[PDB]
Amino acid sequence: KASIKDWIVCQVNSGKFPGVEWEDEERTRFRIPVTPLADPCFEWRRDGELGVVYIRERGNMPVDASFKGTRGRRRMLAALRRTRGLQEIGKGISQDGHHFLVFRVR
Amino acid sequence: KASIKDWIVCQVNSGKFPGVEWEDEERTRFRIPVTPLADPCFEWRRDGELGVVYIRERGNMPVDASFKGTRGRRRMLAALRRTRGLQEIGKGISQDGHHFLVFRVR
DNA sequence: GCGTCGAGACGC
DNA sequence: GCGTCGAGACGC
DNA sequence: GCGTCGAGACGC
DNA sequence: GCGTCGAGACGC
Repeated sequence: KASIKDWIVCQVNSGKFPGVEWEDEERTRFRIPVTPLADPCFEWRRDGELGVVYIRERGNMPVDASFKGTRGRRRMLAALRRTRGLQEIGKGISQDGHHFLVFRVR
Repeated sequence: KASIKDWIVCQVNSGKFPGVEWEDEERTRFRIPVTPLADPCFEWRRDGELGVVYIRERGNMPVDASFKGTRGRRRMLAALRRTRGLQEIGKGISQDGHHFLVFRVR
């Protein structure tokens, strides 16, 4: 049971999820893709998978079909925001069309 | 009920509670007294009352004798740390001996 | 609300 | 001296 | 009127 | 700390 801060830092470091990435060499700012499910540029591995990994690794309930979209992602974002090691600092749209949130590691 | 950010800002503004005060004229940083109950400098009106006001005004559970110490303050501080409009940024001690936490209004 | 740490009163 | 057990503050 | 997001009170 | 469930605003 690692801290949320350490958990997310390892996920970003891993490079396992496209768009879940550092902005800087100093690794103080990271992006979390948040493209709506209804958007034509939603991509599962980018916008959906991390949320599922959060709920499988941290959640305390069975991971059923209701998590095939963004349910786990919503839960994960709430976890990141309420962590004192992190702080949402902005958001944007990439030139490839996808939506992201920006967090800073304190 | 007001948002928790609006709730605490109003409490600080009000000057009801000694030590529950702004650090700056710009009202971006406030202090919450957190002197421990068994510390020789503990003063109810400063270190205890606000926490009980939190429980009375925000909670739904009976306000019994269990809140005659720092239980309410504890629940309040947790709520303050978790709210997205606020960030705990420090801690201090004053010349009268009391301890405080510092929050920034974002 | 529990887990870790460990006050200080106690036994020898 | 140095063991016992485990206050009340605080991290989780 | 429902779906997504996610307030903040709660348990431990 | 960090899970639970799910306010009321808003997109659909």
